[PDB]
Amino acid sequence: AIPINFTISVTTEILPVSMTKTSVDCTMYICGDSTECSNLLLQYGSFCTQLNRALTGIAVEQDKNTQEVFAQVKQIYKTPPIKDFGGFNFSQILPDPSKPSKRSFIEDLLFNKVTKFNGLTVLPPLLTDEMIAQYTSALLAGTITSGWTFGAGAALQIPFAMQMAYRFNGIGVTQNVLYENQKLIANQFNSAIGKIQDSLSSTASALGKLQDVVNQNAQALNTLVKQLSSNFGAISSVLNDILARLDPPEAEVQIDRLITGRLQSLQTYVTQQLIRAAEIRASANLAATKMSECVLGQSKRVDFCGKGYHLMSFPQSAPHGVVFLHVTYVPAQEKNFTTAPAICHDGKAHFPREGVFVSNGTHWFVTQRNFYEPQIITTHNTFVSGNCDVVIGIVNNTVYDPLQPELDS
Amino acid sequence: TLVKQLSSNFGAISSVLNDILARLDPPEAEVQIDRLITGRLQSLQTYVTQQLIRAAEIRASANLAATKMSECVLGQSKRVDFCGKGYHLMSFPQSAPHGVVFLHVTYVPAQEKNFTTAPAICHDGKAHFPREGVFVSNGTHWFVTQRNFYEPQIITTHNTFVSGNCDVVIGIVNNTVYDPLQPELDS
Amino acid sequence: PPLLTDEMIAQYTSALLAGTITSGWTFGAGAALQIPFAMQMAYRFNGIGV
Amino acid sequence: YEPQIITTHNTFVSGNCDVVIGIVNNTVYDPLQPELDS
Amino acid sequence: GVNCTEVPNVFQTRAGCLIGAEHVNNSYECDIPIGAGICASYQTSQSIIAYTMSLGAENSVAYSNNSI
Ligand SMILES: *[C@@H]1O[C@H](CO)[C@@H](O[C@@H]2O[C@H](CO)[C@@H](O)[C@H](O)[C@H]2NC(C)=O)[C@H](O)[C@H]1NC(C)=O
Ligand SMILES: *[C@@H]1O[C@H](CO)[C@@H](O[C@@H]2O[C@H](CO)[C@@H](O)[C@H](O)[C@H]2NC(C)=O)[C@H](O)[C@H]1NC(C)=O
Ligand SMILES: *[C@@H]1O[C@H](CO)[C@@H](O[C@@H]2O[C@H](CO)[C@@H](O)[C@H](O)[C@H]2NC(C)=O)[C@H](O)[C@H]1NC(C)=O
Ligand SMILES: *[C@@H]1O[C@H](CO)[C@@H](O[C@@H]2O[C@H](CO)[C@@H](O)[C@H](O)[C@H]2NC(C)=O)[C@H](O)[C@H]1NC(C)=O
Ligand SMILES: *[C@@H]1O[C@H](CO)[C@@H](O[C@@H]2O[C@H](CO)[C@@H](O)[C@H](O)[C@H]2NC(C)=O)[C@H](O)[C@H]1NC(C)=O
Ligand SMILES: *[C@@H]1O[C@H](CO)[C@@H](O[C@@H]2O[C@H](CO)[C@@H](O)[C@H](O)[C@H]2NC(C)=O)[C@H](O)[C@H]1NC(C)=O
Ligand SMILES: *[C@@H]1O[C@H](CO)[C@@H](O[C@@H]2O[C@H](CO)[C@@H](O)[C@H](O)[C@H]2NC(C)=O)[C@H](O)[C@H]1NC(C)=O
Ligand SMILES: *[C@@H]1O[C@H](CO)[C@@H](O[C@@H]2O[C@H](CO)[C@@H](O)[C@H](O)[C@H]2NC(C)=O)[C@H](O)[C@H]1NC(C)=O
Ligand SMILES: *[C@@H]1O[C@H](CO)[C@@H](O[C@@H]2O[C@H](CO)[C@@H](O)[C@H](O)[C@H]2NC(C)=O)[C@H](O)[C@H]1NC(C)=O
Ligand SMILES: *[C@@H]1O[C@H](CO)[C@@H](O)[C@H](O)[C@H]1NC(C)=O
Ligand SMILES: *[C@@H]1O[C@H](CO)[C@@H](O)[C@H](O)[C@H]1NC(C)=O
Ligand SMILES: *[C@@H]1O[C@H](CO)[C@@H](O)[C@H](O)[C@H]1NC(C)=O
Ligand SMILES: *[C@@H]1O[C@H](CO)[C@@H](O)[C@H](O)[C@H]1NC(C)=O
Repeated sequence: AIPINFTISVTTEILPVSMTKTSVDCTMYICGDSTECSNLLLQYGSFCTQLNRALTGIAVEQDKNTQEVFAQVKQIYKTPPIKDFGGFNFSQILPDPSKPSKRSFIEDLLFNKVTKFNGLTVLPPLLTDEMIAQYTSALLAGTITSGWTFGAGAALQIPFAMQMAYRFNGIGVTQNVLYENQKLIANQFNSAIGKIQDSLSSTASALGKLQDVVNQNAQALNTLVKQLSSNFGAISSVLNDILARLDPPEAEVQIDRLITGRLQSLQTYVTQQLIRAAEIRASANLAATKMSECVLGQSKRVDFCGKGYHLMSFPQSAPHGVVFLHVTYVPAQEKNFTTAPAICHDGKAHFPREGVFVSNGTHWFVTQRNFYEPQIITTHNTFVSGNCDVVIGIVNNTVYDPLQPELDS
Repeated sequence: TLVKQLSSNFGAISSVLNDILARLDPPEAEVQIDRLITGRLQSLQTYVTQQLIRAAEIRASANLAATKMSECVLGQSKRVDFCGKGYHLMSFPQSAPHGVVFLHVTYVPAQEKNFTTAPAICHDGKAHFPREGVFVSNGTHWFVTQRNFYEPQIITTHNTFVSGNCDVVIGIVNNTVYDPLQPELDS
Repeated sequence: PPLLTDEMIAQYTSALLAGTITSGWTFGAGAALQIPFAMQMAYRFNGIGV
Repeated sequence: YEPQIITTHNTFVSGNCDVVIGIVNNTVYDPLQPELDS
Repeated sequence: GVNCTEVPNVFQTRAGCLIGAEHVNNSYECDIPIGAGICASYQTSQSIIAYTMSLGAENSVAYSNNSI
């Protein structure tokens, strides 16, 4: 079986890359400006100092993640202002200046789809999502203009049609197929990108994978805050009343269980919050690998990078995450043929060198693998070894010589 | 930090167990040493858990190191930007205390001169394509070269193939293609 | 109890095996496109330099 | 292991002989020439 | 995002107000992470200057349907 006809296909892909960098403090959470409590805690061990340690560790880890995944470029390339990319039309994913910040249409959709008293603050990230967008625009202009050469170093421009010819050549579909079908492939590309647009705008919230990081973290914070309302066995929950009601020599007692309960709650919180990030950065490392292998090059590794055979990938940002577009080659309309391993001619077998030997019923032909393109059998594309007896299973045919009739001139 | 935790009372009378032994042996010794034990037990447990997480981290890095060894060393990879930066030639390992140190030997092209390209060279109505590499021009003499290092050669049937029409394809140029069999057939 | 049931998992392993016996790798990219086993093994050998 | 004769259909030509290290002579075969009998 | 007029040179950031840096109007491939784009350095008479970061050099490549 072999395919007559094929479709370019465009798939989306989502990934978490980081999460909001909270930071909740010791003395405020536990008791918050009640120096009686402070004097009671100072002689507990060095617990909460090193809690603060761990948590700020998570916080710096987040921006380490974002810089490993996005700063995989070294400069800022930008696209030339004459959009003559040979039929292919990326105008939906490149920037548009009159959008307020330098987002892009699909970026802006992704942004519009997804949506204090207790010492617990939220630091701001170290890259501004504007800068993130500027990186991704740089990556787009890079992998578009310069081919994929800039994987190595100084970018080396090369026209887009040539580049996609090389992309095809990297999955065993000889160059010509592109040039002969350029217009068709271009229209396919365009309608696919447009379908992505209209899907995402009218999709369900199927950016859900980024939703889960934020929902989990925020519900954990709700539990931590709410925990402050439990008596924990003391006279009353509110510390400003326990202090202001009982005598000191009595106070120490009722404050004791309150301190131990709130500490144990804080430790449970930080213990879970460590594992949150310890898996987020696994995802982040996966995103860095996908970015470099897919965007700055081509991946011969079947189904690492969106399915079908692989051609090109484009990145886009998202709030605390990244979103790839994968552009792949897939065969759709197949058809029957009957084959055999080798062609015995004049007492010597022949095997083909790249493509399969294929028949339409009467004659025989040589074709490449993944897109039907019949040809005659000539000494050029085949090669010989030995008789035609050992090779199990065989069918007879005539091998034409591209030299004899020209020689017979 | 763990050891320092032994110098703290956790809300008892002292930071040593022997003194509480000396002062008060009957039940109040229980209602005090209770706190020493509880606190010290936490400190140990909360050492163990974060040590366990750090262990997860080091195992992740160890498995990355294993894959990197058995791809960069024992073979030649084509995952791009895995073994270093640039096209990958080779690697050698070295061993540092508690870790490993890879020397990646990579091949990177630096000087760049530009030319003019073209998809195909129609002739007699048929269109040649290169077997590998692009066509290229210094202005007059079209040469065909591999994509990654400038060394030109003369265009030939033997390093091209055919598609017998030059109209559907967009952006062709015209030029003679050389043929080695004709001059050797002149004899 | 688990969601997929070990009988169902056996059906997936049977299918994912039948595919690779009959049609080579192709059924990971689209629809299966048949080649006879011997030829498929020949093309694997070609894929590793022999 | 699979010995073959050395001809134009399995070797290409790059440049001069006297710059590569440790080259040797041997007679390249040109299977056009036996057919170059006319 | 709160006001440092409430503090008991001077600047303002999306993360707070840092006290001491001369705020400048050129951007460098910058060292120290402060916040939300602001990032400091010791340079030149000499002091600490806190300033907007810049993601890198700009090299807009020339491109043309028949170059290489
Ligand atoms: C590339 O695709 C975009 C996608 O819309 C095309 O944009 C339209 O361009 C026309 C100009 O002829 C405008 O009047 C429309 O408002 C644009 N949008 C739509 C939805 O039609 C664009 O024409 C295509 N080609 C180029 C060269 O940009
Ligand atoms: C191969 O497939 C492509 C699309 O999958 C076909 O393109 C369209 O085919 C229909 C059917 O005749 C035409 O009406 C359309 O005009 C074609 N599209 C364009 C943009 O022209 C293509 O015809 C198929 N070719 C073969 C030989 O099957
Ligand atoms: C199978 O392929 C052969 C090869 O092209 C086709 O045979 C051609 O048939 C037409 C008339 O039907 C002749 O004018 C051509 O000269 C034939 N070609 C050759 C090379 O002899 C054949 O039609 C195809 N289909 C079938 C069912 O056999
Ligand atoms: C596939 O197996 C069939 C078996 O039916 C082979 O058919 C040949 O012809 C008849 C079938 O009635 C048998 O007596 C022969 O022994 C079969 N030959 C062989 C080699 O099996 C068919 O040839 C086989 N396919 C290939 C490619 O060998
Ligand atoms: C390679 O790219 C450079 C950069 O655009 C081109 O440089 C200019 O080319 C024009 C036309 O010959 C000259 O008049 C200028 O003096 C060049 N600029 C410099 C700084 O030297 C160059 O032309 C391109 N190569 C070709 C063959 O066109
Ligand atoms: C590549 O881009 C250039 C840039 O405009 C195109 O140049 C035009 O080419 C046509 C036909 O070759 C001429 O009639 C025009 O006069 C050219 N433009 C100018 C300003 O002189 C060129 O056509 C493009 N290549 C292709 C294949 O379309
Ligand atoms: C390239 O060289 C060929 C070789 O003569 C010529 O092709 C002519 O192209 C024009 C363009 O329509 C045709 O009208 C002629 O019939 C073609 N043949 C001849 C003999 O003139 C022409 O010199 C060049 N072609 C182009 C498109 O530049
Ligand atoms: C391969 O190694 C051998 C062993 O050293 C080299 O043999 C020497 O070759 C030089 C040629 O300039 C002679 O003068 C020496 O006498 C040789 N050594 C001995 C022990 O006789 C050989 O040269 C090397 N290969 C090449 C191409 O130089
Ligand atoms: C390879 O063969 C060539 C020619 O067949 C040898 O070239 C000889 O070079 C010497 C100079 O030292 C001349 O005196 C000879 O006349 C040349 N020809 C022959 C046939 O000897 C060359 O020496 C050979 N290389 C080796 C390593 O033997
Ligand atoms: C295949 O062709 C050879 C060439 O003469 C012939 O001897 C042999 O009988 C043919 N095979 C069959 C099955 O007829
Ligand atoms: C192109 O290169 C050839 C060398 O084969 C040379 O002789 C010719 O003058 C060159 N043309 C230009 C315009 O540099
Ligand atoms: C706080 O700073 C913002 C930003 O400069 C400003 O708009 C606002 O007026 C300030 N608030 C006060 C009370 O000065
Ligand atoms: C701010 O930028 C303007 C731009 O002209 C410059 O004149 C001014 O000196 C800059 N401010 C400082 C403190 O350098």
